[PDB]
Amino acid sequence: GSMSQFTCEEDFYFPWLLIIIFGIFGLTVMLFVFLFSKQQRIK
Amino acid sequence: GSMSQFTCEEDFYFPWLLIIIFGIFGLTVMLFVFLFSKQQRIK
Repeated sequence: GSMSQFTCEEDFYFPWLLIIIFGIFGLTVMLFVFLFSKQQRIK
Repeated sequence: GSMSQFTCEEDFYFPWLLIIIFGIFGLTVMLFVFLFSKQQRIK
């Protein structure tokens, strides 16, 4: 019987999906807020 | 008659990834703007 196996070398770390979302959410928000701070001025 | 069907097994390109990011980016932005429209009323 043939069995499938993952690449240990890769050393996958889960949850992976949570990282993908958390990563984009952080950059998106951090960028949105930061970019907005520069867009807002007194003059 | 009939035509042969082929496909990429190795799947070099990373289209799935583009979907994950595009998906979050859309919801994040769409939500940010929408939420802002209701969070900020106009005179």
